[PDB]
Amino acid sequence: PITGLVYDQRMMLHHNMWDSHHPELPQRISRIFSRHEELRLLSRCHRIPARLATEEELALCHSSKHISIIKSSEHMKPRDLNRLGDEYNSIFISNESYTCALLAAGSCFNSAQAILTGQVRNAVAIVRPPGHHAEKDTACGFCFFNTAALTARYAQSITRESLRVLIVDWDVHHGNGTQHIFEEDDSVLYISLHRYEDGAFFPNSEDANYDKVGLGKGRGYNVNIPWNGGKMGDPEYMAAFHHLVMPIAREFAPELVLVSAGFDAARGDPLGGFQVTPEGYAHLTHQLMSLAAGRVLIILEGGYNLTSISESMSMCTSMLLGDSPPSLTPLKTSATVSINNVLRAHAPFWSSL
Ligand SMILES: O=C(NO)c1ccc(Cn2ccc3ccc(C(=O)NO)cc32)cc1
Ligand SMILES: [K+]
Ligand SMILES: [K+]
Ligand SMILES: [Zn+2]
Repeated sequence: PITGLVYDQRMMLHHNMWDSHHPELPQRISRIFSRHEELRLLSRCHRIPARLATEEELALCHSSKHISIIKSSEHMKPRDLNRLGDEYNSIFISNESYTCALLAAGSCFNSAQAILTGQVRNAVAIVRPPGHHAEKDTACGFCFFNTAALTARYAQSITRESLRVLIVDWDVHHGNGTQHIFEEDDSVLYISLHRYEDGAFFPNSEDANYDKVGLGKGRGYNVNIPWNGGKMGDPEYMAAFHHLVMPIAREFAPELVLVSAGFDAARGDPLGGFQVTPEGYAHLTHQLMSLAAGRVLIILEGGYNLTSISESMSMCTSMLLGDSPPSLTPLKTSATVSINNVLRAHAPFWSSL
């Protein structure tokens, strides 16, 4: 029962040349890593080396044109970096962004390999920039390549094509890119919880609604749990896991679990407006560990309150390491509406609901 950890300070180099206080801060990963050290979690883990993803690996999910353009930013002048970033929705680019994105994805590849070859049982990836908004052909929402999506396809490439991967995305935002890459796929189950507000919360698309259940062979294998009209917290996320995430996950029977673990639904995050506690995140993690013979990889996505993300992700690693889940209640009626809309939408596909 070994827990793996990947972290590389070089991922700090990606930065916003025109706003040094932009919330997607280099110090997000350094503060998380320092907290793991202070709580003596880092020393209990097997340290997994970071590496660069290759261009061929990026092609598992991304087009050659998208790869080529982000790769070209390594040599761009500031004016061109500013212009290129402005072509995307909510993106800033520095000369180091491309290599930092490659390191984020390659770090998760080595961790997935460590889990699947049996070097470790589960692992945590402290990485940036994030991934789950990136699409096959575009960058978006602070994301250049879809790290989680690439890790599922990489895991299949070193095992078998039909390896069953569950991606649970508990970042407060919908992972539009992850949904789209796998929308027609029945080997990768995508389950996202996210603030939605009738499509008015970023990324501002009705793609995130409960009635997007997948396409073709992928019908049933895309589960959107959208939140409306309420500051949601531990009881809503616990209830969503009880009624939706875990029954569906168990019937899918994943062989590997990836968590797109944004912590911008955490109490104290200005971008999320929610109040999931560190104890709540620990309970979510502990529930996922009952799947896939414990093969769970926790991947940092969003999360912008430096203290909140450090405490929340540390609680997740503590659960992975086997520590007892900490001690933690009527739901907002809006959350009941949301959960029951997902249940009605997915009853045709999941007999255990
Ligand atoms: O993925 C993320 N975090 O993990 C993420 C990605 C992109 C953005 C874009 N963005 C940046 C400032 C800002 C303000 C308001 C809205 C808004 O309200 N739109 O409706 C959006 C905004 C935010 C968060
Ligand atoms: K999400
Ligand atoms: K899918
Ligand atoms: Zn987010």
